Amino acid sequence: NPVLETIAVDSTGVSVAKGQKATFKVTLKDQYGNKFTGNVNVTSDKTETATVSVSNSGIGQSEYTVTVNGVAEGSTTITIKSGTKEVKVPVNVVAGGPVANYQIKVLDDGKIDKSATESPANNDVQLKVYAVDANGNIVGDITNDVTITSEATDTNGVIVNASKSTANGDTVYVITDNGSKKVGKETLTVKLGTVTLGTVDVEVIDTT
Ligand SMILES: [Ca+2]
Ligand SMILES: [Ca+2]
Ligand SMILES: [Ca+2]
Repeated sequence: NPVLETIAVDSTGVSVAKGQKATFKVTLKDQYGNKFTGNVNVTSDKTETATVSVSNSGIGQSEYTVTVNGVAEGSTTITIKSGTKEVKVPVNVVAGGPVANYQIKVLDDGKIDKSATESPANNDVQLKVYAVDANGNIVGDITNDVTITSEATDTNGVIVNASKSTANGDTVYVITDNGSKKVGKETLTVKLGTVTLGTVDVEVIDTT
């Protein structure tokens, strides 16, 4: 019978400037490598350095997003625990250097399900764009500063809307279906004014 075996994580360590936040994903797995539903606790072992929170208040799922807030320069660890299992994830909070490059981050699964009845509902993609210094530290969230667009004229039957959603000083770019007739990839272009920063492909699926 399946038991929790691994608290899988998509980060080997968080690197963030003071005053910035960064995210990573947890996936609970059984001994066979399949998803396992269980609850999780997240704790910072030095809250004066960094604080931490977890999506869905850490209940009822096999996948969670952990958010780390850089409070003051220093190093610490995030401990993620479920039952007898734990993972300690390194955290480094730095002053932060000048911007070296950008990361286009997909917060969800990167998919929009144009089915009328999927459960759980899966009707968007959520994007952030980060500024990153030469050492790989997140030094800014520039999601509000960028413009994200798809092709002006549809050429593949996949049609999406992209809209900035801003509250309490935090911006997410939210992608939704806009009358897609087909499934497939749609290329989004990310620009800072007239400068192209990169592209990201979102996917429309249909699980009906
Ligand atoms: Ca999605
Ligand atoms: Ca749907
Ligand atoms: Ca299209």
